[PDB]
Amino acid sequence: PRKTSKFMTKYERARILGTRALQISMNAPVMVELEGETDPLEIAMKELRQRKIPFTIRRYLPDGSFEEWGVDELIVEDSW
Amino acid sequence: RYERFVVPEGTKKVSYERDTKIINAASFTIEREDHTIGNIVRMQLHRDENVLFAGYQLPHPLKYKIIVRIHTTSQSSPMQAYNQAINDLDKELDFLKSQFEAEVAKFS
Amino acid sequence: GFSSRSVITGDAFRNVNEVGIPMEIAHRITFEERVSVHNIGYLQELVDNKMCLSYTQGSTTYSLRTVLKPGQIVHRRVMDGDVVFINRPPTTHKHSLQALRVYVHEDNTVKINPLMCGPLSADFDGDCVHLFYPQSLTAKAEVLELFSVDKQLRSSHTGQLILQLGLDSLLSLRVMMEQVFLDKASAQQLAMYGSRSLPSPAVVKSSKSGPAWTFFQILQLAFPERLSCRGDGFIVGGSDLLSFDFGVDALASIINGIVTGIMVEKGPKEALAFFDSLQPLLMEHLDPQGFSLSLEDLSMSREDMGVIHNLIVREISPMVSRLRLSYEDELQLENSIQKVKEVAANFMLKSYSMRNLIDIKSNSAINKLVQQIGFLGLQLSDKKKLYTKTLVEDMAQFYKKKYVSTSSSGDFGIVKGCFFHGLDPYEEMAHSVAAREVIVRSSRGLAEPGTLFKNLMAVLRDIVITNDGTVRNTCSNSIVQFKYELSSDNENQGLFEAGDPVGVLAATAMSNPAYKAVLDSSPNSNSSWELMKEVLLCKVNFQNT
Amino acid sequence: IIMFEDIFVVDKLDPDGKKFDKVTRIEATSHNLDMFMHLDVNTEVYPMAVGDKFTLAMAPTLNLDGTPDTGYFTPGAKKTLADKYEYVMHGKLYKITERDGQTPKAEMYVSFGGLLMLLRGDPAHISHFELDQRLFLLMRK
Amino acid sequence: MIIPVRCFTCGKVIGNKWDTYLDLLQADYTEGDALDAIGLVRYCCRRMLMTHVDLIEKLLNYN
Amino acid sequence: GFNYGGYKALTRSLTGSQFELLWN
Amino acid sequence: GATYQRFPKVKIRELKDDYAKFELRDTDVSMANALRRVMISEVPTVAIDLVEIEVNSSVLNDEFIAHRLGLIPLTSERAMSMRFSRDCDACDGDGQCEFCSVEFRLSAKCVTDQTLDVTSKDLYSADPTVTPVDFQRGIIIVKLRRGQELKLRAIARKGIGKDHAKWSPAATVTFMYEPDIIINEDMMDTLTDDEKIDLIESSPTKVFDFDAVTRQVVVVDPEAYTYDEEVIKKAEAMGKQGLIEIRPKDDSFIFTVESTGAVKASQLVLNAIDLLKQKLDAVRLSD
Amino acid sequence: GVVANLGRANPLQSLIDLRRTRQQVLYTGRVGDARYPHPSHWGRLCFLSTPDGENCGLV
Amino acid sequence: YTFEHLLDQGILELIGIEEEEDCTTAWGTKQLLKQQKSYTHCELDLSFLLGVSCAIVPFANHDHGRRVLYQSQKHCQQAIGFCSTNPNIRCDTLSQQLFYPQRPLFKTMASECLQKD
Amino acid sequence: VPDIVINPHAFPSRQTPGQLLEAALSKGIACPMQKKKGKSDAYSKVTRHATPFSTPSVDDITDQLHRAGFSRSGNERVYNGRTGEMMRSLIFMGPNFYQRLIHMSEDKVKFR
RNA sequence: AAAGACCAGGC
Ligand SMILES: [Mg+2]
Ligand SMILES: [Zn+2]
Ligand SMILES: [Zn+2]
Repeated sequence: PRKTSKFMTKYERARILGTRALQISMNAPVMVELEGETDPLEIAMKELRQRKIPFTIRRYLPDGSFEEWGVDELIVEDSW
Repeated sequence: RYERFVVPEGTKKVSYERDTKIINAASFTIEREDHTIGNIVRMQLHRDENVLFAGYQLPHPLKYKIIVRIHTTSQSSPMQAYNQAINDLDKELDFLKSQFEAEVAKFS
Repeated sequence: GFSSRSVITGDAFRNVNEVGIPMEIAHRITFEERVSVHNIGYLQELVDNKMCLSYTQGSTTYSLRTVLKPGQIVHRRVMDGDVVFINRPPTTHKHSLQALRVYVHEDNTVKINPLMCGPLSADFDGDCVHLFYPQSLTAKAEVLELFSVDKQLRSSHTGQLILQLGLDSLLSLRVMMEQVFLDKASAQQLAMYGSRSLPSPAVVKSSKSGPAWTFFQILQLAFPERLSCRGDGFIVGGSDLLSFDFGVDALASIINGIVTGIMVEKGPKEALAFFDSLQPLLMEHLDPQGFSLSLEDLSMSREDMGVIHNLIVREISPMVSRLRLSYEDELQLENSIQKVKEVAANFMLKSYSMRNLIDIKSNSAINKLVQQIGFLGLQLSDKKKLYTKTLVEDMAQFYKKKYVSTSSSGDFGIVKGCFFHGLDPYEEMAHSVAAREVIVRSSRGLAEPGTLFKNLMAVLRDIVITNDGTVRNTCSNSIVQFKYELSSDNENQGLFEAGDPVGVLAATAMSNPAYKAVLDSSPNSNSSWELMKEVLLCKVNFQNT
Repeated sequence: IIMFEDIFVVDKLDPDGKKFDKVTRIEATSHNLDMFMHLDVNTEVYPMAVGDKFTLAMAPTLNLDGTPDTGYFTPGAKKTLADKYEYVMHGKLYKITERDGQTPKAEMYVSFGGLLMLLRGDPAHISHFELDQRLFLLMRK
Repeated sequence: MIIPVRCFTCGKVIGNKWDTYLDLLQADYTEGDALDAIGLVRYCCRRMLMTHVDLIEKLLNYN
Repeated sequence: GFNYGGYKALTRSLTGSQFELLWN
Repeated sequence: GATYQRFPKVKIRELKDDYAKFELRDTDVSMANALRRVMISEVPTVAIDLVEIEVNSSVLNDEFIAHRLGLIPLTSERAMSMRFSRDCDACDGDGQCEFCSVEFRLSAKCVTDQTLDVTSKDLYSADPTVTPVDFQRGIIIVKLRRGQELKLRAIARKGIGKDHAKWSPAATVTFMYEPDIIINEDMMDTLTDDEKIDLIESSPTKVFDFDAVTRQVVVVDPEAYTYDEEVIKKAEAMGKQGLIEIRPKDDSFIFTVESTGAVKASQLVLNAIDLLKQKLDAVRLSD
Repeated sequence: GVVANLGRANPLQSLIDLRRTRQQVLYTGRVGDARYPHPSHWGRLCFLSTPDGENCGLV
Repeated sequence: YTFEHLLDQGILELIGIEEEEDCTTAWGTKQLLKQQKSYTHCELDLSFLLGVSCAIVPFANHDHGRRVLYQSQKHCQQAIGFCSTNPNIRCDTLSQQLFYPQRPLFKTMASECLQKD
Repeated sequence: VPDIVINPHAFPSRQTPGQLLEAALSKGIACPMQKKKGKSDAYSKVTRHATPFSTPSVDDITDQLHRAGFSRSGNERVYNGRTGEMMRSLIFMGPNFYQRLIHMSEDKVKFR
């Protein structure tokens, strides 16, 4: 989808990880494997790192319009 | 409550660990010691000839624990150099004690 | 959920993002967890070891101060590895909300790394901080994701780093630079602290001594693997410090260039790992040497003091009885006394301890040493001071009265003595008026920044970068700006993104230098705050001032 | 087996000076084979004057028989290495840029742990040196 | 209140030396000579006796 | 200006709600 | 089959009870520092650890009295042979018990109208081996006026100076490097003798002196040197560089040992050597 | 600002609480040279010691 | 001496603020008085120009004025030292006291004249 | 050994040089006079006043330190406590009168 | 309860 940034912002990253960890705390099945981890936030971080997370976002423009998007389509890949 | 001074827990007094990146190299972790043992063991290992690295470190200055790292050549091994340093330190202390007892008996 | 107030102390040997918490605090604050799969055994271990304080299944809060089924709330006590967020009480501390990782100790204070003093603008002379403890899981995600130290590493007021090498670290680097070589024992002792391996010696064999490393090989022991970058005064290649040019006037900027090289190409935490390996190495380097200062450092010679007094009684005192009788536009006084102060600083930087304990290029910190070693300078004047002119005339008549031993041998507003040799009673009274005026200006005068920040936040609160990129108000939905930066677009990400509250960042970046200027209350920092008020506080109605 | 040797004579000390307190930089031409050189050297363990005689070698290994090199110089049974020299360094070649400006001169850049050295000269000698190769600075009077 | 048993810095026993120091002061000695004759060599030990304030006598009257 | 005379003038002249998550 | 051993040499210059001065050479500074650190913080003594107070009518409170009682030195020659109270199974603490505990008692009451001193000569042990150290009148504890009373019972145990400074046997143990002084006599002739007096008057202590019987200078007692740079900065201030030079003569030290009297000054050094052997033995590798 | 409490933290606090003098003013924060040393204080009031809060120079 | 005997012989005088404007006073120092006699009075000591917590500070004219203000107005009221000599009849809210209070090694003129510890 | 160690970055910035002059004076008056003259009145000419506005000059304080056997600059050589080596820098030492204030750490701990 | 009044620590 055009006209917006192909990067994910920090405010989307925070809410995606928050809702994913809240889902995992509610007995949801984990889309990846566990290398001996217990914290749900780190499981959600591994899910975001492996891009195995099902969600969709809607970026609202100021004029009323929006842009639908699927969460495995943004660049989250940036080291230093 | 002032009892956790020299007694360790169910751990070993000394624990050996042979690192993977460099060969002929190890790090001995000693519980309930500080600068006193670590400094003389370090300066006795430097007197050895098949020792290329010897160094000691407290992980935190408020902990009663040291870590001693030895890297040797291929003519010896870290455990031999450690034990040779300790035996040499005992024989030096015995020589010192005999000299001091002789001088004290001489002075009267 | 919970909050906590405590006195802070420092600790240089734990990590930058770590905070030490007293046990009396830690065993009475709880964290809440929802028990479910992947944590039945791990939480069962905790409740068996009596580390969970309380419980609620459903809603009826039964205490434990019971086996676990999936679906209730366990309240356990704070342990190692949790996340809190820290704030000194934000009187001026507008952006100091930091997220830190918890370890527990037995003392009564809160321990932080000394690199975190300038991000918090705190010191260890009695300051207290508030720690806050996030309970909800989405709040934990927001705190961990927006306010961590590696996330917040590059500043949003300036373009610089929030972490700078300060007092003891920079002094350790300077003394590591004035002698270049190190023997084997101390080099291997330092190499115990590095994250990398110690290299082969730069000098293998001289006929005089044994092998010897240089300090560049010691400084390279904190780099990550396969680093290769470049800046102004350095070349790093193959995770080796190939080149580092001479200086003490450049050294902090070269270290800042090395860290920005690492944080432009190295990782997710590698600049923090660089600091966490560098700082204890520098402490352990300086510790078997010591650093002190004696009376010899503070005693200017008889010759240089005679030159200072001769330059005063030649140049400064006949002029000051002329151009002070004119009005305010003649600040030639300040330039001429600054020339004499330059002469005094050139004299006093011959002592080896004094040039390492200050910043030489700084001028507010170099006037303070001239006041100690040489003359104090001008103390009384009747231009833009908070006292009147009748006080100045009374002090000039009193100067005629008390120095009955050859009155008018100088001026009444110039103090010729130093702090190290002691003031006269008249010079003490003249200095005490100037000190009292600075103290009153710093305490009573903190209401115009307080008003300015309120009126700045009242208008700049709701200005956001929008999803299409235009900087817009949100209560009126009007365009304030078409682009925030000049190279921001949807191919190149930048320092600022959509959703950023740029109005609050502008208001705080405007309020910080105002508070700093009034809290200093120097003449330069008074004139700057005047020049700032003459722009920020214009009036739409004509006042014909 | 070495890769270079030449007797050098210093032209001057300190082309700028004002640097670290126990380092001297020597700028030198060569006597026998046409070469240009300027180097950082320690002053207290090896004082060096103007108008000297010294020769320089560029071996990549100390051992006269064996090829590998791991470890410091703790002498003993295998002291049979090149001990013909009083001052040795160990560093890295980091820039082997080819000039073609006064093409008889071709420059080369090495660094011994922060101590720099530039060596110009003919293209017929700086070829077996290659980029990112460890080198030594065997040097005697 | 009373003289401390040991010097604060080094740990030398000084607690049996107060009345001797007062007796030497009463026979017209200087403070330096009264400390020289009593065996105190380090200045840390000398500042324990030069600076002690003997509050036990005032506490004994006011009950 | 950033005072009352400027503030009442404009007042007289005149993240949250940025995105939404849902299942897919 | 290798050996890399040292051979230290000891020469005692003055030895008495509670004092020892001796020079030690041909070892490293790490070994001298180990002996110093162990003598300060590792050699055990016996000191009062529990105080149980029955009557206190004095104008001092109980923590003041207990802290004063904790710091009185007792005679401790048994301390290497008895055991810590964390290790003794033959008792419960709480009384007299050999290998771990000594009981003391004290009782005093003023009946005259003069002020009664209560010293450390009023503490009576139930063991005639562990008594307070004899130095005078004894160490003052409290003073009473009339009708006041002190009555208590104490338990003295074994410990080390790393735990509390009341168990340390050393009022001060220190060493110093032995100096090596050279004076270049070919540059000493260049100075007139008032300039020589001006040079010698820069030294704080009495290391150099002037013998006008040959009109020269001489280094006499080169161990009063304190390694400040005063004479060297004076000769560098006159321009006459390199006239004198001082280097610390390596592997040679001078130890000074003072004890509180709980143990003798030779026994402190010998127990330091024994404890340092005992912790070198417990660190070994089994293999 | 007439009657104060006597402090007994040490005897010096009680000593200096009994030797104070005050210029009471209407709105604290707009005074003239009341907060400053005048040369007629010489020998009779201390020109070095004073509070630093609102009562700076007035006490 | 007594103070009354020195007043009754005219060696000392009590002087107010307005009369002191007609006075040439030597600065305390007898070396200012006796090197030149164009004076009518002389001070007893210059350090008596300061208050009781400021005159006892060593080298107090060698420090910056904000620091002397910090010491003599704030920090000396908060120090823990002597409290009282009859604590059995003092029911204060808080009372603190050192175990062994000491006096300084130096001797100012005010501390030699008041004779208080 | 010291009782209190303070940082040398506190002195060039706070403008309190008198703290160095008090410590150099106090050290001169608690030390024994070594009697290089060997006369009776070795402790007669001892300077101990430091009265404000009539302080002693620094030549008197340094001459008092020199008669006691110390360097005039006020610093002295010290050995490192953890390793035993002679430290390269000389250290300023001396007695200062310190005060323990009523603000204590265990009274500032609060939790809501 | 609520306000006055005081003091202290910061800004
Ligand atoms: Mg502060
Ligand atoms: Zn002592
Ligand atoms: Zn028992």
